Amino acid sequence: ATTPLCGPSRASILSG
Amino acid sequence: HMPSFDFDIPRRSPQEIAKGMVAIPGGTFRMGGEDPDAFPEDGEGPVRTVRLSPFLIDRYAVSNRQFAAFVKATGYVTDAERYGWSFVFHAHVAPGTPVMDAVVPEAPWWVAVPGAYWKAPEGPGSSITDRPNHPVVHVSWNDAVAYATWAGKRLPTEAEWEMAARGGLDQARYPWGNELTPRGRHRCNIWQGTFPVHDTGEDGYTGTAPVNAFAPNGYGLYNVAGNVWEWCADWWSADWHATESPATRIDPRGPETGTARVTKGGSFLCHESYCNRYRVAARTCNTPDSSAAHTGFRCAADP
Ligand SMILES: *C(O)c1ccccc1N
Ligand SMILES: [Ca+2]
Ligand SMILES: [Ca+2]
Ligand SMILES: [Cl-]
Ligand SMILES: [Cl-]
Ligand SMILES: [Cu+]
Repeated sequence: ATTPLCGPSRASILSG
Repeated sequence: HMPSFDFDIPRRSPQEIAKGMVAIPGGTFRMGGEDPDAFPEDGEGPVRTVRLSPFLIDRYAVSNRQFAAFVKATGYVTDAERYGWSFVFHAHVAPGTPVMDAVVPEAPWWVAVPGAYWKAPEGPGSSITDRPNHPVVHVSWNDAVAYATWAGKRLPTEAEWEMAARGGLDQARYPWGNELTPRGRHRCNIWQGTFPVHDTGEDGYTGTAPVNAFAPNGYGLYNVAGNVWEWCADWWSADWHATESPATRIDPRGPETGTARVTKGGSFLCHESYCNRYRVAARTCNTPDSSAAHTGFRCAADP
């Protein structure tokens, strides 16, 4: 639906 | 880039540095891709002719045994150890292993696992005793640069990586040619089956494979496609390389600033139905202190 993700980043899990 | 370490750089001879490396002569190649199915946000295009100075590049991704020797010699602490966790694929987390509730948006198959790091790649209770010659994983871009510097080397630029990975073929889809499994033989370690639900392991592996698995490409490099993503030196962008200039076409180094560094090659998780990113023109990125169970690196060196 959005661009497939192959590289999981530490920044990506920060949410509130 | 200007890193900082707490170990001195040891003296090494040119013959020591070059062991296990191949000398790529100076010349030109056509970098990039024009597959109509490429994701625009990846910036695989344009196809362009790039000239590179001669360089050396590792035949194999850096192995656990090699990384262990670096850590032995230096006391280096990896980013995953400082943070206390790293990303593990869901199917590889042993039941009962404590896990964080963290969610990678769009990618629920990634699990943040306290205590997962290069020597315990699935978290507490796992080890690398049976994987000495597998690629080291859970190494961030910082860790890779630290190892490379200690080894008397550096990371390849994206263009160096791609020239070497293409192995002397002009604009082929994969390192070895245009067919994924020529003659019915698997040539790389990627996913088979239904991602992310079930990996059939048809190619022999449902995790990393030894760094010398499968046949090499025409320049003698192993597992440039599949196995693990490989960190490159460049900052990521989707369009810096669309400009036509000496900076983007002669020994290109990528944009001078950015937020994520380039990764090349695909991994044991890539599949045509999801990312299709094991083609040699493919590219993505990750932030430089990030680490994951499917990401490692190989080194390059100036001659
Ligand atoms: C969404 O666009 C999506 C989701 C899964 C796989 C591919 C793509 N393009
Ligand atoms: Ca596989
Ligand atoms: Ca690879
Ligand atoms: Cl094919
Ligand atoms: Cl398949
Ligand atoms: Cu992928």
